[PDB]
Amino acid sequence: RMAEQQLYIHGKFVAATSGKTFETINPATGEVLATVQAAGREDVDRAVKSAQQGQKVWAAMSAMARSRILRKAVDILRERNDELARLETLDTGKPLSETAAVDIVTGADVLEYYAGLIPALEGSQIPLRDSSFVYTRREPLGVVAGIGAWNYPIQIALWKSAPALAAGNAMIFKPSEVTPLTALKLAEIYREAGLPDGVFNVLPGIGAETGQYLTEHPDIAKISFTGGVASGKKVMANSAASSLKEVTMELGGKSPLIIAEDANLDLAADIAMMANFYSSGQVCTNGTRVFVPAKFKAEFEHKILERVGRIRAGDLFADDTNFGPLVSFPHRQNVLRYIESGKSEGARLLCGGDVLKGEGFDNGAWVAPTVFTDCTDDMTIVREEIFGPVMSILSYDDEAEVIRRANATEYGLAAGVVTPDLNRAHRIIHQLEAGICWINSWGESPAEMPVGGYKHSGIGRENGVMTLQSYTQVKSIQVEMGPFQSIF
Amino acid sequence: RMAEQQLYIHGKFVAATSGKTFETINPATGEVLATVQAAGREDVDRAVKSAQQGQKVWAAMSAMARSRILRKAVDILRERNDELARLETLDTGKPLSETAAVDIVTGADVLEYYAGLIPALEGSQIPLRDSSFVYTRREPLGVVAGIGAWNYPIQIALWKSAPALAAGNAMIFKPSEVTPLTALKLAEIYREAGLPDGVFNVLPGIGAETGQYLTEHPDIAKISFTGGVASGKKVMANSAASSLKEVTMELGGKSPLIIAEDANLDLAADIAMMANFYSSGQVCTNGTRVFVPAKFKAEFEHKILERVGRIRAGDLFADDTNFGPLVSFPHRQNVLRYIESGKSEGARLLCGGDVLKGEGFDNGAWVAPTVFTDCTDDMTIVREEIFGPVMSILSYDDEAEVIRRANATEYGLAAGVVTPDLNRAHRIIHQLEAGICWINSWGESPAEMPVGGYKHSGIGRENGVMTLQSYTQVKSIQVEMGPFQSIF
Amino acid sequence: RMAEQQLYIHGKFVAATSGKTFETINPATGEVLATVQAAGREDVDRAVKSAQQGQKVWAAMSAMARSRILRKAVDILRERNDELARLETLDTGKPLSETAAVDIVTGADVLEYYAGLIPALEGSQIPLRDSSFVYTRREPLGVVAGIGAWNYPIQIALWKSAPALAAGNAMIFKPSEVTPLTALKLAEIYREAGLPDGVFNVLPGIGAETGQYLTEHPDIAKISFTGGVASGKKVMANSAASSLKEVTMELGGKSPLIIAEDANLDLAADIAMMANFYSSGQVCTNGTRVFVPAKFKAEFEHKILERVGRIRAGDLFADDTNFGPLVSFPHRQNVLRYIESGKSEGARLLCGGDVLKGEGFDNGAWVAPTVFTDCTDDMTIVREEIFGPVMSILSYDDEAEVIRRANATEYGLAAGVVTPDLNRAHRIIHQLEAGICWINSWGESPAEMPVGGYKHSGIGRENGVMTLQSYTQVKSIQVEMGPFQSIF
Amino acid sequence: AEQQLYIHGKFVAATSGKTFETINPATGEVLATVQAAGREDVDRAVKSAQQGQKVWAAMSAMARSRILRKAVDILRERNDELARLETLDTGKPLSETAAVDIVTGADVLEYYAGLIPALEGSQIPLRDSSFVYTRREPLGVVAGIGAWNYPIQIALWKSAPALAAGNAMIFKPSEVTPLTALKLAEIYREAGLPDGVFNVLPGIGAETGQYLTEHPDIAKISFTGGVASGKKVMANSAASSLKEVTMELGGKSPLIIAEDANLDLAADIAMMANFYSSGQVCTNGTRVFVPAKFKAEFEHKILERVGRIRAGDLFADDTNFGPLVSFPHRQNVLRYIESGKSEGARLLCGGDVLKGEGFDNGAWVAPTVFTDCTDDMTIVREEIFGPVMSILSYDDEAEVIRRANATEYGLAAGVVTPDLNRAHRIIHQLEAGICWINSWGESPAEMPVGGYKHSGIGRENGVMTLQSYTQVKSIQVEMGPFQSIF
Ligand SMILES: Nc1ncnc2c1ncn2[C@@H]1O[C@H](COP(=O)(O)O)[C@@H](O)[C@H]1O
Ligand SMILES: Nc1ncnc2c1ncn2[C@@H]1O[C@H](COP(=O)(O)O)[C@@H](O)[C@H]1O
Ligand SMILES: Nc1ncnc2c1ncn2[C@@H]1O[C@H](COP(=O)(O)O)[C@@H](O)[C@H]1O
Ligand SMILES: Nc1ncnc2c1ncn2[C@@H]1O[C@H](COP(=O)(O)O)[C@@H](O)[C@H]1O
Ligand code: NA
Ligand code: NA
Ligand code: NA
Ligand code: NA
Repeated sequence: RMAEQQLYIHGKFVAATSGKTFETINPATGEVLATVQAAGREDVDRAVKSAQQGQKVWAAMSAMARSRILRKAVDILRERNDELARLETLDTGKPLSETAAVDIVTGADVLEYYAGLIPALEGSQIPLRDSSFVYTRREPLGVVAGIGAWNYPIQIALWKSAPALAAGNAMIFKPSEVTPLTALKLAEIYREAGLPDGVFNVLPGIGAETGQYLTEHPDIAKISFTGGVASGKKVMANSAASSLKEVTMELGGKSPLIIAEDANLDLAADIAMMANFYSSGQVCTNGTRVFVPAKFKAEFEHKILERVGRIRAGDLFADDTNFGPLVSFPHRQNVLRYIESGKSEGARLLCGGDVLKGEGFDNGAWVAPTVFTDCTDDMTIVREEIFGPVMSILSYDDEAEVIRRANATEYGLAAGVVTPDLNRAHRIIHQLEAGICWINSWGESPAEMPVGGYKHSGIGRENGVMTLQSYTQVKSIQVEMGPFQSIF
Repeated sequence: RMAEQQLYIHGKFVAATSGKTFETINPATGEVLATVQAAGREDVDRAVKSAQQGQKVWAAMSAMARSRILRKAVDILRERNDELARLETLDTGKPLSETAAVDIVTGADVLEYYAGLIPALEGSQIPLRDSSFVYTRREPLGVVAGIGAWNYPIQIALWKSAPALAAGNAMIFKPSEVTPLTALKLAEIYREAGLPDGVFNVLPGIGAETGQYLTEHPDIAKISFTGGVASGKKVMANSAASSLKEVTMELGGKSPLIIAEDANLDLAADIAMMANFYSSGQVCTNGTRVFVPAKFKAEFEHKILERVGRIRAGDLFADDTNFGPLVSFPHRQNVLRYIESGKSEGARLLCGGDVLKGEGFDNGAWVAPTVFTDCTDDMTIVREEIFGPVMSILSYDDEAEVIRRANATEYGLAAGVVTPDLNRAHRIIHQLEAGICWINSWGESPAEMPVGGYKHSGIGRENGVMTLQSYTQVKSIQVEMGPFQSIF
Repeated sequence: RMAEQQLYIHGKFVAATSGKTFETINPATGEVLATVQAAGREDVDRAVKSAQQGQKVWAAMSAMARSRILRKAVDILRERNDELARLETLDTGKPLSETAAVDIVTGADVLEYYAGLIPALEGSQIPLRDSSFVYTRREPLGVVAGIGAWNYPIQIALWKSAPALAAGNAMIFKPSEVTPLTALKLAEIYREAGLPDGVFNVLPGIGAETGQYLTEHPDIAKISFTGGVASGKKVMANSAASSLKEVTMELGGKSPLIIAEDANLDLAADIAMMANFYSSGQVCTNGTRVFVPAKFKAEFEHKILERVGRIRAGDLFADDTNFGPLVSFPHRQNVLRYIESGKSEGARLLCGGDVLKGEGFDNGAWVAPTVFTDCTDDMTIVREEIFGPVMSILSYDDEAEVIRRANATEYGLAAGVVTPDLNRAHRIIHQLEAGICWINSWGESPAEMPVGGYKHSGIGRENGVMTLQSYTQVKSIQVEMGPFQSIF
Repeated sequence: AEQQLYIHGKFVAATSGKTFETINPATGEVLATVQAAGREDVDRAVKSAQQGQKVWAAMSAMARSRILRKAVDILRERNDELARLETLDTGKPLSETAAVDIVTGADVLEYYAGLIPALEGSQIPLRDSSFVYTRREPLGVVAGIGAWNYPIQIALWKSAPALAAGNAMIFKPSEVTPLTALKLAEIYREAGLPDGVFNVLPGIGAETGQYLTEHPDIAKISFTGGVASGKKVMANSAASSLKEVTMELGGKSPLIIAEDANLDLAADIAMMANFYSSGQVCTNGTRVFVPAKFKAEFEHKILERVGRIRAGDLFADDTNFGPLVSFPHRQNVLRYIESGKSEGARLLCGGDVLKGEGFDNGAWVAPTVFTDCTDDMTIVREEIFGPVMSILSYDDEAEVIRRANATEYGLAAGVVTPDLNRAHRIIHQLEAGICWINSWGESPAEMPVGGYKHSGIGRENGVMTLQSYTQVKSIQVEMGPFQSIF
C-alpha cells in the first residue's frame, strides 16, 4: 500500500484543507492502493491563485525556454515509462502490455509534439490601407482546468496539459477519483523538468465537489473535459451558470466499423477485435457496431470466435496477458445489464456474456469478452455506448444502406471502413458523420491528427496544430496612423 | 402598417402554426410597425428539416458556385442599400446617416469577403510513414442557428450567415423580436441570388419560446448568439442540457478608452465621442469608461462638452441628424435607472441626464447625450453595461494603475488607447484583457479582423478567416497501407 | 484579314518604334492572320515606366477594390468566351471544341479564384518577449514580366497575370510570336474591367529581341516563363547576367502513365488517349510514355487503335472535330524528325507516322495521330519531348521496375497511375518524381491545385494559394520597445 | 593538421591533389592546411547524399527532430571550444563568437527541429467524386555555399531547414574560413544524423563551388556572399541543370535617425550597425542618415562611443573589436577609406591600420567614420564590408526615404524614432526585407530574412524557409468515371 497522497499546489505536495479523503482501489485485487486527500473549495481558490502567479512567469519566458522545459519532461517520461505504466496498471486494471506501450508513450508523444510547435505560434498582420493596419496576438487564456477520465489517466492528463502549457497557460487538473495516482506523479515530473511553480496543479477529489468547485470558479477561463455524457452535462451546466468559460468535451460514441464486400475477412476480424476488446472495451473510439455483408457474416462470425478464444485474461503484469478487469464493480454491473438486454431483446449471444470466476478473478470486476450477432438497429446494445467488451455484429446488403445506418445515431466520434478498393474507401469515409476515420486500421491517434467527435460525442478537438491554437485567444489590434474623423 | 409578417422556410414565406404573434414598434413615434408571427415548436422542426435538405444541395455544389451565389446577394444588397437602411431606421431608431452608410455596407462587406474565401477552405495532409498518411476534411457542421440582437439587425444577420453559408452550412436565423424586419428581407435576397431553398430560413419569435426551441433541437450542430449577458447564460445552459452543440457568443462589454498624458485632447475627445454616442450608445464595443489623466481632466471635460453641443438630434431621415432615440421605451427606462444610480452615488453630471422633450421628441424614446465625471470604479454606472448614451469619465494618475483598473472587470470585449508614443501604444494594448483593441481610433471592424470578447464578453470570434473555419468541423482520415497488426 | 496589331502600353494601343514587324499564320490554311508590330528596347523601357506608375495606383487601392475589378474582368471573359475561343482556334489551330470549353474557361477560373483571395493575403506577427515583437508584410514585387507559350496562349496569360495582379503587381506580358492575338484582347478586357493603366501591358515580339530586353531590364523584379527548355535556359542566363530577378519556369516533360495489372483496359486506353492526343499532342503535361504490363500490352494496343480510328480531324470550327493541325509547319518538321527516329531506331509504328493529305489538310500543318510500341528506354522518342501526337507504349514486368523507369528521366512535370487498388494508387504515386499526379484520370488542373515540375521540368509553381504569395515579397519588421544595449 | 573532406560520415582524402591555407588574421600565421574538393569529390558527396537522404526521409518526423535536437545539445556543450576555433579562423573576438555565432546557429537548428512534425500538405475537395491532396516532398540533395563572416552560423542556418525538410545538404564553406564547418559535420554524425546527409567539401569557389552549381543531381543552391560571386553562381547554375537558387547578398542599408530621436540611442544603434564584427556584416547600417540640426551632437556622441572601442587580444574578455578576415580584405577596406578623402568626405576618426605591440601582426583597420558625406561618393553607394560608417545629412522625411531607397541594394533598414506613425510609416515605404525600429541586428529564428532587389533572392529563417526546402506534389484522386472525347 502507498503513503497518503496529498494535493499538488505550487510546486510541492500540500495537505487539503477540506478534511476529506477518498480511497483508490486496485481493480484486480480490491485492495486499497492509497488513501487520497480531496480538494475543497478553498483549496481550489488557492490553486487558482497559484496558477495565476505561475502563468505570468511561464508566459513571460521565451518560446524556446518553454519548449526546453516541456522536452525535459518528455525525457523524464521516456525514462520512467515502465514504472509509470505499472502504477497505471495498478490503478486502472489495464494490462501492463497496454500501459507500457501506449499510455505514457502516446502521452509523451503529444507533449513532445507541442513543445516543438511553441515557437511557431504566430498571429497575423492585415494591411487595411497605407495609413492603417491590423495585427493579431494569440494570447494565453490564463488559467484553464482539465477534468480527466479513468480509462487513460496519464494520457488524458498529458493530452490536456501539453497544449495548454504550450499555449502559455497554467492548468489545474482534476483526475478521476477512480485513478488519481499518475496525475500526481506527472505534476512532480513537470517541476523536475523546470516548470514554474503553479503552472500545473493537481487537485484530486470527487466530481460532485472538487470538479464542481473548478467549473464554478470565476477565474478559470476554459474547461476541457473527457468522461461520460452525464458528468459532461453537469460540467456544462455549472460552467454556463458560472463565469462564461470555453468548454471542450470529449465524450463516448457508438462508432461504426464497415466491412466491405471486397475486404479480406482475416484483416476485418483483426480490426474488429482491436476495435472492441482493447483495454477490455473501455475506450470511447471503439468500433462497437460492426457492419458485415450478409454473404460473409457467417464466416466473419467464426473468425471472431477463433480470435476471441485467444484473449488471455490473467496476471496484469504478465507479458502474455492482453485482457484486464473492468475498472470497478459498479461499471461491470452496467455492462452486465446491457448484456442481459441483448439476450432479452433477441440478439444471438455468440460468446461470453458472464462474469469470470475462479482464483484471480473473484476479487476483480472481470467480464468475459462478449460478442452479439443477429443484431438490429433498434436493440439497446446497438444504440447505446456500453464501455465494456461487447461487440455487436450487424448485417447489411448495400453501400447506401450501411452509410445511412452508420450515420443514424446521435453519436459521432469515430468510424472505419475495411476495403482494398480506392474509390470505395474514400467514397464511404467522406459520407460518414464522424470526426475520426480509419481506413483498413483502427485506434491509431497520432499527435499530428486532430481527434474529436461529431454531434453529441464532443465539442472541439484534441491534438494537432489547431488544438494548440484553441488554448489561445485572439486579440485584434488596429493601428490607425491617419487622422481620426468624428461625425459629432 | 405592414401585412402580418410570416416565417420564411424553404424559399418562401409561410404561416406559423403557433397561433402566436408579436408586434414591433417604431421607437421614433411609438407606432406599431408591423405584426409578426412567432415560430412554434413544430415550426422549428420544419425549418430544421428544410435546412437539412437545402444544406445537402448547397454542399454538393462546387466552391466557386457557392461563391458566385453569395456575390450575387452582395450585389443585390448594394443596389438596395438605401431601401434597406430606411427599414432599419424605422425598426431600430438609428439615423439614416448611420444605417445607409454602415449597417448594410459593412454587412455586405463580410458576405463579400467570405464569398471569395470559399475556394481556399482547405484541409491538411500529414505523412506518418511510407505506408500510412493522414488527410483532413473541413466539413460543414450541417444545420446551424443564429440568434440576433436588435442594435445592428441586418449587419448581425449577415455576419452570422455569411461564414455559415460560406462553410457549406444552412442557417436558421431568429432575429430579435424588437427588430425582426430586415432579416426577413435578407432571406428573400439570398433566394433571389440563387441560394438553394432551406439554406437560410428566418423564424421570428420570442427568446423564451422560439429561441429555446432552436437551442434545444437535437439536429442543430452550432448556435451563434449575440445579445446580453443574461440571455447568453440561458442559451448556454439550455444548449448544455440539450444536444451538445458548438456555441459562439458575442455579449456586451464595459470597454475602456485610455487617454494618455501625451495625447492630443481634441483627438481624444473625438474618439471618446464616437466610442459612446454612435447609435445612441447602443453598441457592445463602446468605450463607456473613459480614463483621463488627472492633469488633463478639466480640459478634456470642456472638449467633451463642445462635442456634445454639436450633436444634432431630430428627424431620423434628415442628413444632418446624427443622434437617434433608443430602440424601445422599456430600454430607455432601464437607461434612466442607470442615470439615477449615477446621481445617487455622487457622479457629477456634466451634461444630459434626462429625456429629450418638444415636438418630434416627446413621442420618441429619446435620452439626451449624457456624461458623468468624477466617476469611480465601484459605481454601478461604471461597473455595468448601460447600452445607452452615457459616458463615464474616470481620472487616473499612472500607467500601471490605469491598466489594472481597465482590466478589473468581468467584461473583455474592446479597449483603446490614445497616444502618439510607439512604445506606450503597444505596451498598454498588449496588457489589456480585450479581444478588440483600437490605437488612436475606435469602432472600425474590418471583415478581415477577428472580433470577440475575453472573459464574460463572449465565446469565440466573428469575421476573419478563422471564423470561416469555425463553421466547419474537422474530420481526420488515416489511410493505412501497411499490414494491420492485432495483439489478439 | 485583321488590321495590323500594335503594342498595348498604358491602356491604349500604340505603335512600336522598332520599325520591325512579324506575321502570325493560320495553321489550318497557311494564310497570314495579321501583321504584328514588334517591341524594341525603347518600347520595353516605356512599358516599364508605364508599369511602374500603374502598380502604385493599383497597390494603393483596397484589397476588395482590386478583387472587384478582377471579377469584372472574369464576367467579360465569360461573356466573350466563344469569340475569344474562335480567335484562339484561328491563331493556334486547336479545335473550337477545345478552345471554347477549356482555354478561356480555365483561364477565367484562375483569375476568379485569385480575385477572391486578395483579402486573405496576410502577413504574420511573432511575439519575441514582452518588450519586443516582429510583424511581417507581404508587399508587391513591383513590375513582373510574363513570357507565354503558343499552345495555350490566353490561358497562360491569365494564369500568369491573375496571381501577379492579385498580389498587387503590374505585369508586362510577352506572347509567343506564333500566337500573339488573344493576349492583346485580354489587355483590352482588363481596361474595360477597370484595371489601372500600365498594370497589364502586352508587348508582342520575338524572343531574341523583345523577350531578351524584358529579361535584361534592371527594373523588372520577377520573370515567369512557360516554354521549351532551350528558350528557358536563355531566359535564365540573361536574367542572371542582369538585375537579380526571381525566375519561375513551366517547361516540358516526358510524363509517365503507369497502367497497373488490375486496371480496366478501356479506362486505361481512354486516359492514354486524352493524355496524348488532346490539342494534337501539344501539351506539356502529356503522358507520352505509357507503361503497360507485358501480359496486357497486346490487348491495350488493340483498344488504342480502335480509339485512334475514332479521332475526327477536319474543320476546326465543326462541332465534331476533335483533332487539329500543329501550330506551325516548322514545328511539324521537328515532329516528323522524331517520328523518323522512332522508325530508324527500331520502334514499331502501330498507326499514323505521316502527314495528313487531301482536301482540307494539304494547306494545314497536319500530322496523323501516331502510336509506337515495342519502345525501349534508350530510344529518342522515349527520352525526349516531341510536343506532337506521338504515343510511346512501353512494356514492364513489375512495380519496382516501372517506378525506376518512370523516374529515370531529367523531366519531372506530370505522372499518373491507373488502378482500382487503394494501396497501389497512393503507394506508386508517392514514389513518382513529378509535381502533377493524376490517379485514374488525366489533365484536370483546378485553380486550387499547385502545378509545376520536378527536376528539369520547371522552377516554382502556378495556381493554388502559394502562387499568390510567390508574387509578393516578405518584409520583416521588429519593434523593440525596450532599451537598446550596445557592447561598444 | 591537414584538414580533409567529410563525406558519408567520415573524413576522407580529396581526389584533387590540391590544397589551400587558412590564416589566423591576428598573427598572419597559417592556422591549418585544408584539402580542396575536386570534380570527382563533388560527385562522391552527391552520391553519398542521395543514399543518406532516403534513410533520413524514411524516418519519422519526430525521429528527425530528436536527432537535430541532439546536435543542438552537443553544440551548446561545445560552445566555447567551437567559438575559439571561430575566433582563430575569422579574427572575431571571442566575446562575439562565444555569444552569437554558435548560440544563434543552434537557435535556428533548435527552431527547425521542433517544426518538422508540423510540415503538412493540403487537401482540397473538388466535388463529391474527386479531391486533391498535396505532399511537401524533399527536394533531395541540396548544396549550400557559405560566406566567411559567420562561418558556422551560415552552415547552421542553411543546413537546419534543409535537413529538417528531409533533404541532404552538401555545404561548401568559404576558403577563408573552412574549419568550423568540418566540426559541425562531426557533431551531426555524433547526434545520429545518417551518413551522407551533411557532407562538407572545402575548396575554392572558382573550382569547388562551380562543380556544385553544375552538378545535374543537386536540386537547389543556397548562397551567401558578395554580389559578384553570386552572379557567377547564378550564371553557372543557369547554364547547367535547372536548380532552385537562393541568394543572401550584401547591402548598403540605411539607418534613419528621426528628429525626435534620442541621439544616445541613435549613436548606440549606429555603433552596433557599423562596427560589430569589425563592420564585416551584410546587414550593417553603413549609411547613417542624421538630421542636420543634430549632426554635430551626434558626431560628438559617435566620437564618445568610438573611444570606448577596445581592440586587443581576441581571447581577452574586454576586447570588442577584431581584425578583418584577411590582409587582402584589409586592402579593399583601406582602398574605400582613401576614396572618401579623395571624394571630399571629412574623416571624423580612424582611417588607417592599427600599429604597436599586438596589432602590427594582425589585419587591423581602425574604426572609421566619415561625415559631410554625399549620395554620390563611392563609399556611400557601394558596400565596403569594413568598419566604415558614413554619416549623411537630410532635411525632410520624403528625401531620406527616396535617398534610402535610391539604391539597387535592398537588404536591411532601420529607423530611430519614439513616434508611432513615423516608425511604421517610414518602414512601410523602405525597400528592404529586414527592418528594425529602435534597434539593429537582431535576427530571430522565427523572422524571415533576405533582400529586396539586388541584395538577394528568397529568404532564410522562419517557417516559410522550411517549406522552401520542400517541393509540392499535387495528387488528384478521381473517383468518378473518366470521360474521353476520343
Ligand atoms: N458534477 C461534476 N462536476 C465536475 N466534475 C465531475 C462531476 N461529476 C463527475 N466529475 C468528474 O468527471 C470525470 C469523469 O466522470 P465519470 O464519467 O462519471 O467517470 C471524473 O474526474 C469525475 O470525478
Ligand atoms: N432564453 C433564451 N433562449 C434563446 N434565445 C433567447 C433567450 N432570451 C432571449 N433570447 C434572444 O436573444 C436575443 C437577444 O437577447 P436580449 O439580450 O435579451 O435582447 C433575442 O433574439 C432574444 O429573443
Ligand atoms: N532568348 C529569349 N529570351 C526571352 N524570351 C525568349 C527567348 N527565346 C524565346 N523566348 C520566348 O519564349 C516563349 C517560348 O519560347 P519557345 O519555347 O521558343 O516557344 C516565346 O514567347 C518566345 O518568344
Ligand atoms: N564562381 C563561384 N562559384 C561558386 N562559388 C563561388 C564562386 N566564387 C566564389 N564562390 C564562393 O562563394 C562564397 C562567398 O563568395 P565571396 O563573396 O567571394 O566571398 C565562398 O564560399 C566562395 O568560395
Ligand atoms: Na484505482
Ligand atoms: Na422595432
Ligand atoms: Na498563329
Ligand atoms: Na581565415
